Amino acid sequence: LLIPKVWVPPEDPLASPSRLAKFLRENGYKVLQPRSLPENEEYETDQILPDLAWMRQIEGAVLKPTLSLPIGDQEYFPKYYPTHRPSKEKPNAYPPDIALLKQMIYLFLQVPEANEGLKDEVTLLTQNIRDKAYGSGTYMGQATRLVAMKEVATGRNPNKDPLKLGYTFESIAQLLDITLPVGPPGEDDKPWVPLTRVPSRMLVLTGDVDGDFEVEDYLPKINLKSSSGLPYVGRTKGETIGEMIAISNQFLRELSTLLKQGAGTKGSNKKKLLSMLSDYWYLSCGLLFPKAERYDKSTWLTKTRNIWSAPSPTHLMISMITWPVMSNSPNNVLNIEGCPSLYKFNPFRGGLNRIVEWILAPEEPKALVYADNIYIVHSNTWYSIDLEKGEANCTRQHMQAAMYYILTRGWSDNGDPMFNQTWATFAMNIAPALVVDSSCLIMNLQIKTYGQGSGNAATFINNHLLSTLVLDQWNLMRQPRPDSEEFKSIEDKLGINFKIERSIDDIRGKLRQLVLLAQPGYLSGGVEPEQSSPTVELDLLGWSATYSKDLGIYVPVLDKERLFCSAAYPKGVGIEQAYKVVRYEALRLVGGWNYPLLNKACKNNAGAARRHLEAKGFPLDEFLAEWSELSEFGEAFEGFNIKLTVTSESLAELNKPVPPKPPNVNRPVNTGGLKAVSNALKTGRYRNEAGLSGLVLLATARSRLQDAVKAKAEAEKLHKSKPDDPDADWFERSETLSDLLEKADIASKVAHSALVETSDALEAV
Repeated sequence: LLIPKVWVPPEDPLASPSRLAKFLRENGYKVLQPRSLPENEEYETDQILPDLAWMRQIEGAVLKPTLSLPIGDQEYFPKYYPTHRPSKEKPNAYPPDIALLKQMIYLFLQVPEANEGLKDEVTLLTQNIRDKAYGSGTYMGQATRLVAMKEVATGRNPNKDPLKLGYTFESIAQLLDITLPVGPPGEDDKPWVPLTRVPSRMLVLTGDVDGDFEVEDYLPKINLKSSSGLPYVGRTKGETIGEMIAISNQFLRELSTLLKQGAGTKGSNKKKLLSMLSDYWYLSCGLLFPKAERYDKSTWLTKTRNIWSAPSPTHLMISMITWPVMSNSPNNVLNIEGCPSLYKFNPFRGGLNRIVEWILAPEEPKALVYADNIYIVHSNTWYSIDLEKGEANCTRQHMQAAMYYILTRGWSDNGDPMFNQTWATFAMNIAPALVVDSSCLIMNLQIKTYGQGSGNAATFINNHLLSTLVLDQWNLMRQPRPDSEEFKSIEDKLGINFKIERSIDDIRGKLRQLVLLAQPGYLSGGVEPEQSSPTVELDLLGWSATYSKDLGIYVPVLDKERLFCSAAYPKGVGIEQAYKVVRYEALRLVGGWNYPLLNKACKNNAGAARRHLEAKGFPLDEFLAEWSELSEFGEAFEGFNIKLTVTSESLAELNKPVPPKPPNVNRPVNTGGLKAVSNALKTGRYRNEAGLSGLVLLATARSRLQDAVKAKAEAEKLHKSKPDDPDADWFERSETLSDLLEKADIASKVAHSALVETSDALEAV
């Protein structure tokens, strides 16, 4: 067929609890004993959050006059039933862009003579339209995916505790000092508030509502349109802002109280604390949300990606630790010598050109890193590497090391903790157990989660941590070539699975050739293309490279396959026409501009829309005001404040080099790169760059869940012990502190750390 007929998705074989459980059970996938939680009861908002009563008596008061709290007398087992689209019954959910296809075939037929290079565009669009389908897959797909994750975390190459492999909290932190340099929160004459308050206290007021206006919001960024999570299935975070704040407050207040319990009390304080955690088990159970993607039709029943939708309170709590720090750490390879991070990289404004120049540089082997993505240049070959199902490789202690790193580097003033023991206990011994190796909810089944829940506030940091460790092992092996057995052996050493998704030989040569063979187009002569200009499909965070004669630099082009995959299946008065303009112009702007047929087709299809909206008086201009929020590609143009239009001028404006943002860090990163630090740390002799803060957190992690306050004290003492150079040797202060902890008998037993106690409590039935 020239134009494929509508596709009817096969029937979902696991669309019922009985079938799903059977499948999981026969694949050795752990199903937990179900837990129940209190029904939600109505409550006066000003009664629960009296300190925020002011927010409701104003315009833009997201706080409802009442709150639904999980504190009712009767309990219930929660259920989550995701709607999958399209489906055998309603297969018309997300239609292929057949109009675009017809237009392209028409343009090709219009071209006198013939050109196989132009035909390839329709051939590729066609292939995508029949091989793929955009949607949320099926239960069978989510489930099959899950046993794959368990397989990554278990079996072939079982996950490993980095701490039992020779790494230490500080050891991993000095690798991240380079790999993911971080700065303090705020970054102003008037910084950020310390981690010592309950979330509602992050909202401060000045203007008495009678004066004028003045509110200080220190709460993290939150997607109001995303799911609220376990406590409130069927609701958005935006509809549960109050309850999200109230539950976090209550949870943090009880934790504090339980940590300040007096000794010599009727009953064990241990059980009281563990019971409180059990009552909050739902904070460790994410909704198994089916991620809408353009999947392969042949894979509809065997592969659907899942999003571990974290419960609002857990997400808010963890974000109060990570976001303030991370959002102020635009530190990467473009603004810090020796830094392999691509953290807040953007290919536009000269971004891509710098990466290419970094590749061209003769130095090698070298590496770039971004979460679970690793890019290595070795023997003049470019290797795009992916951790295999990254998240499933994560261990509770990996995240613990991540929280340590973030607190010691982001919440510490010259070694001085900027957090109380409540937060230290949460960050080091609660949060890791809540979102890693905890559980999830699908249908009415409470199921195990292997590895970290893809979606928890720290999934990026945790994945970046994992890649960082393989880079460390790579360095210690003298940087073998990625295709070697030596490189692969890193898998067994860290228990982390990975694979090469792409390889490009003679990369410097091919990159230089882009200059020589650039074809005329919007960025080379300022004309409508007739032939696509060559590129190098780096897939650098989704981007390819091509040369611009007009700007004299390399500019980005969206990876060919991704561009045509999106073109084949668009995502979710005359609003329909307005969106088509966004769809078509965005496709061009992001890379379509470099492909003759696609470009002209989107250009024409978009043109018609503008005209139709014109002969309707539609205020298109006011509509596209913040178009970045209406496009699947908007994330790339957010902080650019540009007009949605594709011309040689606009594209030139978009790629015109701009100076890199200044880095924000404490101690100047080892300019010698990761392998300098890798070789150093291997010695076993390194300083405690975390200072007192590091000792406090190490003490908190090695002590009983209940002895957080004492754990800190033993740390403060030990720090004063060596007055001249206390942070001289980490392994020293470590072995010492362990003795002190055991002397005070607050040191947890070998196989029963605070983390394990918490994980068992959350599961306890």
